Amino acid sequence: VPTYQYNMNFEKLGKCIIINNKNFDKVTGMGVRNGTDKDAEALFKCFRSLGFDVIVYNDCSCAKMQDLLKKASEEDHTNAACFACILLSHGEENVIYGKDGVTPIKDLTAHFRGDRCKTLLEKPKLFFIQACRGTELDDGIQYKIPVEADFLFAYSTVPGYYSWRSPGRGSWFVQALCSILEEHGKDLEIMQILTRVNDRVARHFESQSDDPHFHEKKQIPCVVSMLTKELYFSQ
Amino acid sequence: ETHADYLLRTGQVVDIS
Repeated sequence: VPTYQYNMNFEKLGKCIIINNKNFDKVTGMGVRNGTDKDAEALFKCFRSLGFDVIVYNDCSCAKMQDLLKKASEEDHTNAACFACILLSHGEENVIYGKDGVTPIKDLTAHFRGDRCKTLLEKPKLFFIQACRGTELDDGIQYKIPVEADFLFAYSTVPGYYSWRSPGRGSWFVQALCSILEEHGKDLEIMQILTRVNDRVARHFESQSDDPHFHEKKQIPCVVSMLTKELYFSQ
Repeated sequence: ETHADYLLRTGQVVDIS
């Protein structure tokens, strides 16, 4: 009263995992996510600027993704300030597509509970998810600590909705997120950043297909926070 | 079954703008 920031005084800001799924198996019938490569390239340079050690894995299967995050939580994070994961794929509420079929997000993040990844205790664990969480469209108008503590989920959309994307400019959430980080990534606290992000995708974007049933639609991101302190990317 | 759903469930719908 006051109270404040997460300790950022470490050799490393932290590791960042970017899973970019563009092509899926015929079995699933899901379409190619053209423009996601443009999203991933943008995310790559931004999180690098912040100070993350970015790594991009392409078209992963459910096992790959599961195993990929499992090992991450097994690495030693003592010299890291935080951890970040960016998921780029098709998805359905509570789920993200892999090249295979489908995987519950809960299991991806689960590996970081405070009792399953001790080098990350009392440290922020960030997950940015760019995926659908349903198919609806927004049509328009006018001491001891909780193993579940210190997580942050920045979903590109609200539960049950579709997540928009430009084949040329990339997905809406990503495009907007990278713009705010580029201008304030090292100036505002996470919630301020993710808030300005919500404002852009909400005001500065509006769909536009020839088919009428998807015209002039809108989208609003969903930020889910279990963070216990303010987070800045600049000691 | 509606084609307008085919695209969405297969995530083919895009912003074309």
